[PDB]
Amino acid sequence: PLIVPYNLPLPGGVVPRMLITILGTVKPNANRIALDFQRGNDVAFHFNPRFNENNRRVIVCNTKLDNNWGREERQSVFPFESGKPFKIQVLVEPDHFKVAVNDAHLLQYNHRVKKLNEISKLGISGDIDLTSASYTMI
Ligand SMILES: OC[C@H]1O[C@@H](S[C@@H]2O[C@H](CO)[C@@H](O)[C@H](O)[C@H]2O)[C@H](O)[C@@H](n2cc(-c3cccc(F)c3)nn2)[C@H]1O
Ligand SMILES: [Cl-]
Repeated sequence: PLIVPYNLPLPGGVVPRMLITILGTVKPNANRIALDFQRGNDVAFHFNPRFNENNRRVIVCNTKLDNNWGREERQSVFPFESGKPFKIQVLVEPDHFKVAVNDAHLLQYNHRVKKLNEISKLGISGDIDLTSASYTMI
């Protein structure tokens, strides 16, 4: 597969109509996964499934600016399952990132970092076997 943590360059940043697809399998007994859309050292969009936060499964989304995390956005719809294959699709829309997992809409995250063409890397980390990571225009 691919080595995790994995860095996927996004040449020229992101733009509306760009679709990022991540395929992999959650490890048995996973604890956490993260996708980090990065603008240099800043994290424009952190998407962070947590499998055991006080015995609850939750997705935490946030932005990191100058090494400081901001206000978390939380989603208790939790489509991941330890040991199972998944597909994450992140569609860049004008106002938000739109995320679907296994072909079901999951959440939107409003753009806090607005220089979309500087969000030039995607980091993929945590407790997965990573099969592929790619992008296309729709
Ligand atoms: O806000 C989002 C932020 O949250 C804190 S935790 C937070 O701490 C505060 C302050 O104490 C509490 O108030 C919050 O209640 C709690 O949520 C995580 O450490 C951050 N994080 C996770 C990873 C990571 C790395 C590799 C793999 C992976 F899957 C995930 N790297 N950094 C990030 O998720
Ligand atoms: Cl975490």
